[PDB]
Amino acid sequence: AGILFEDIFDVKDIDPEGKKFDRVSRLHCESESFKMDLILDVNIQIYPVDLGDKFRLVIASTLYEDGTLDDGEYNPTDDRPSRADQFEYVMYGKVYRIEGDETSTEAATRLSAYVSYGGLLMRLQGDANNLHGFEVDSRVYLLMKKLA
Amino acid sequence: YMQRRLVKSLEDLCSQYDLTVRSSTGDIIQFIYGGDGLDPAAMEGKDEPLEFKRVLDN
Amino acid sequence: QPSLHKLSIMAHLARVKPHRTFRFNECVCTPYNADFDGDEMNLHLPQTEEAKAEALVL
Amino acid sequence: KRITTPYMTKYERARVLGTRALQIAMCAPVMVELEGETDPLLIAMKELKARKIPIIIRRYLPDGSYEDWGVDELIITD
Amino acid sequence: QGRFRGNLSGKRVDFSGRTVISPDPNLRIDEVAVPVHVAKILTFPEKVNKANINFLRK
Amino acid sequence: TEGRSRDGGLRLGEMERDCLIGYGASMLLLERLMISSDAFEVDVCGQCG
Amino acid sequence: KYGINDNGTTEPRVLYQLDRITPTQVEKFLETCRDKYMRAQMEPGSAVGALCAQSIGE
Ligand SMILES: [Mg+2]
Repeated sequence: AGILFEDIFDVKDIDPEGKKFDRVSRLHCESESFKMDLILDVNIQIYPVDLGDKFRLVIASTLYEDGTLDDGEYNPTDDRPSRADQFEYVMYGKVYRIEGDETSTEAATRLSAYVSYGGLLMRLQGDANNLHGFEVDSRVYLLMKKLA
Repeated sequence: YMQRRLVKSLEDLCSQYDLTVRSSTGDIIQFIYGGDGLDPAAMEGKDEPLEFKRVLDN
Repeated sequence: QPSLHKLSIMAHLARVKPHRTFRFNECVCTPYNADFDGDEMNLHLPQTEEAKAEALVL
Repeated sequence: KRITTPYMTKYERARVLGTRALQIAMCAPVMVELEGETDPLLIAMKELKARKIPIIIRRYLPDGSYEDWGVDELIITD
Repeated sequence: QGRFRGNLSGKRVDFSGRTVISPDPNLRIDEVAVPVHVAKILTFPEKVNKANINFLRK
Repeated sequence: TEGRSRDGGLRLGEMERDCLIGYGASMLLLERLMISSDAFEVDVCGQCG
Repeated sequence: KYGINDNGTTEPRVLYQLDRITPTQVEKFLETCRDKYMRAQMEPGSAVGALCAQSIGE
C-alpha cells in the first residue's frame, strides 16, 4: 500500500464564482474522518458531480498494490489488475508547492498541498499529521469514487 | 530631426577599457557608465541587474 | 526603410525559396514594425568575411 | 598584472572571428581538424570553441598603456 | 544634391535588393527567405582555398 | 545610379548609418559606405600633405 | 510558527518542506548571482552615445 492519503469527502459547493468553464468545475469539499478541506477541479463532462454527493478520495504514489514504484512510462494499452480498477476517476499530476498557512500568528499546524493535475488544481489543506509523505516534485495518482 | 541632432551630438562617446566614458578629445564625461557600470540591455529587474527572489526560486 | 531604433536592421541567415517575396518569420515583425500590407524591406549582402562575421555576431 | 576584464567582449569576439575567417579564406593553415565545413566563418567558430586561434588582442587603455591578452586565455561565453 | 549631403553623408550601395515582404512562420526566427530571382543576381565573392575547392568547382 | 529604371541600387541613409554605429560594427560600416560604393587608392605625400 | 526544532528530528517531516534551503542551493545561488553580475556589465567599446540617442528618439 503506497497510499499517501485516503478519506471520505462531502461536496459543500459546486461552483463558487459562477460557471467560468464548460467542462471543468471548481469543487469545494470537506471530509468526515479528519478536518480536511478540498478545493478540486474535475472534468464534469466525463464524470458529473452534483451538489450533495459524497465520494471517497485516494491519493497514491503508484497504481500497483504490490508496491512497485517503477514508472518509466504509463501504458494505457496493457491490461493487468491495478488500483484503478476499484475506482471511477483517476487523474495524475505533480505536487508543486507545500505552503504553510499565514492566517494564524503562532502555534498552528495547518498545511496546504497544491497538486496540479495538468492544469486542474487541487488544494488539499489540513493538519500536518495527515499529509505525511507529500514532497515537492513527487507524482501522485488521484483516485475517486462516488458512494451511495 | 531631433534624433539626427542627438546622433550627431552623442555618436563620439564610447566606453573605454578602464570603464570611463570619454569624448572624442578625451575629456571625461562619466567616470563609470551610469554610476554602476552596467548595461541597460541586460537588466533582469526594474532597472536593477537581478531580481533575487526569482533567481532563488529558480 | 524608416529606421527608428537599432533593430530596424538585423542580420538573418538566408535560405532560397521559389516565390518572389522576402519571407521572414512573423515573430520578427515587432523590431521592424513591419505590417505585411505591401511593405518593402531592403536587403544588404556584405561582401567581405569581416563584414559577415561582424554581422553574424553583433 | 593586468587590470582589464577577463571576459572576451562581443566586439573582440566579432573581430577575432572576422580576422580568423578572413585568414582561413586565404590559404592559412587551419589549426583544428575540419570535417567538410566549407564556409570559413564556421571553421573560425570551431577554432574559437576549441581555443586554438593564433591571435593576441592588444587592448589600449586611453592614456597609451596597453595589455596583451591571448585569445586562448580569455573567458569566452555566449 | 551636393557633395556633403548627397554623397558623403549617405551614399548609394550596390549588392542590395528590394522586394515586398510576406509572412512565413515555417522558418526559424533567424532566417529570411530570399527569392531565386534575387539570389541569382546578388553574389558573394568566395576566395578559393583548400576547404572549398570541390564545392566551388561544382 | 538612382532608381529602379536605371538598375540603381538602394540607399544607406543617414539613419541606417546611425543604426550601424549603434551596434559598433566598424568594419561593416566601412565596407558598406566605402568598399561597395566607391573604392579608390590615392597616394598622399606625407610632407606637403 | 510551526515549532520545528533545528536538529532535524521532528516527526511530521513534511514540516521541513516549508522554507527549505540547502547548502547546495546556496552555492548555486551565489554562483548564479555572481555570473549574472559579471555578464551584466557594460562591455568596453560599446557605442553608448548612439544607444542613448536611439533609445530617446524611438
Ligand atoms: Mg505598412
